[PDB]
Amino acid sequence: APRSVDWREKGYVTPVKNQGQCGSCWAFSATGALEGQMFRKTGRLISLSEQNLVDCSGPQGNEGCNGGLMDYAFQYVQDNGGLDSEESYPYEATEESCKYNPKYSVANDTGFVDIPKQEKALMKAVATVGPISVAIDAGHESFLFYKEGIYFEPDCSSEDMDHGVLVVGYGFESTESDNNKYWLVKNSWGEEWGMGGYVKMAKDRRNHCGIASAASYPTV
Amino acid sequence: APRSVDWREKGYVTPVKNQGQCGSCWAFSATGALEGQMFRKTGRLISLSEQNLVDCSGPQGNEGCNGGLMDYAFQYVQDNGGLDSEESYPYEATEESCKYNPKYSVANDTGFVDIPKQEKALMKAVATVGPISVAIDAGHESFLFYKEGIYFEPDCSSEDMDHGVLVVGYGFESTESDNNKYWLVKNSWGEEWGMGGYVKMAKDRRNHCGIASAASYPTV
Ligand SMILES: [Zn+2]
Ligand SMILES: [Zn+2]
Repeated sequence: APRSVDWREKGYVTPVKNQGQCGSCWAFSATGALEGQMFRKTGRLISLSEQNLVDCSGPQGNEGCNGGLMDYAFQYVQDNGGLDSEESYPYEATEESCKYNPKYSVANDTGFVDIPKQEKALMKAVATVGPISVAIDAGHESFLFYKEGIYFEPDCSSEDMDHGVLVVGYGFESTESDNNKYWLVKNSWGEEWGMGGYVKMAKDRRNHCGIASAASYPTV
Repeated sequence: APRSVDWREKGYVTPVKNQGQCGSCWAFSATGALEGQMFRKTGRLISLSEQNLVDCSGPQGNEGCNGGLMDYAFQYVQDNGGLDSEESYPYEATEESCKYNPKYSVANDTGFVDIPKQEKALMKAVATVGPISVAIDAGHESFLFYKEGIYFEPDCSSEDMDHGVLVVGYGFESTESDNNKYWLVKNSWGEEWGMGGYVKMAKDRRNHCGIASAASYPTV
């Protein structure tokens, strides 16, 4: 793969969103990956509905504001024959009755691919596919108050990662000699969190925060 | 006990602080309780050093930015014969070598009292003692993005509560007919979090978030 990738430069990535008081990060992660693949397919960047996922993907295994998996959301889009735009089906940060309307569907997928649990494999996927849905351990104040630089947390778990996010690239920091590699990660905690809503996560440091352990992307 | 208590009105409580990128909430919880008891004793409200706790209370069982217990901090203050002011020993949000200086000690304790694991018992303690150190489950985005009203999270755990905070009172909301009781809780996530750095937590709803399960106060 190349030494540094950033899909935001290529137009694959919508501005940062905010999940608010709802455990819906899986939905934001899934729409981010699907936004990337739809852009690759059509050349149109269109913001997708997390609320559509929160409301409607119960049958595939998701639980609205009480958690879910990106794969289950990709499975729902396949089963459902579509997904509504953010504009047509806006974000409410609470689970409600399904209101999917096929007239406003702007996205499709035919399934998903799970990536092998290795940072080498994640890197090849990020390089060649686009933004990748991943789950991380986000449960430390070091992450809550992250501002800049490469995030490294010596208590980070690589098991049962709670928080769905989006890898949009990777790179390295020139000015630091050791441990200088990072994943470029889009969060769903608003623009005011972290670096404009982004975090540089430690890369190739024993799968820090479990970042490569639950990585996947939708097929469109 | 009375129907509503708020120790902030009585002068027991310093302004809200920010723990930053460090798992030191136990230290903020402990200084808050000790600030309350010292004020009761002397009539002087003095901000106490969390950094002093982070740096120096290893021998009593604490682990700096990787966690700790309020009881271990109360034990350290007893063993150490004092605790420095915030001003003399400022907050750095990282563990460093102990720099305690007895010339700047402004607080003392002779131990601590653990409260029985019941909200009835917590209420009697808050009513008659002052601000009470407690641990809660803070590990949901519903808490991260809490803004106002009574916080209630149907997935909240009452086991292994991670996050040390300070109960400064309790009350009830008039305009709501059911589930209207709350604990008034000081956090250490800055003034910009929650309601000026405070949260109203559901009270008498089956020990929501484990709030009564690890409650204590220092004896001064
Ligand atoms: Zn999350
Ligand atoms: Zn905490």
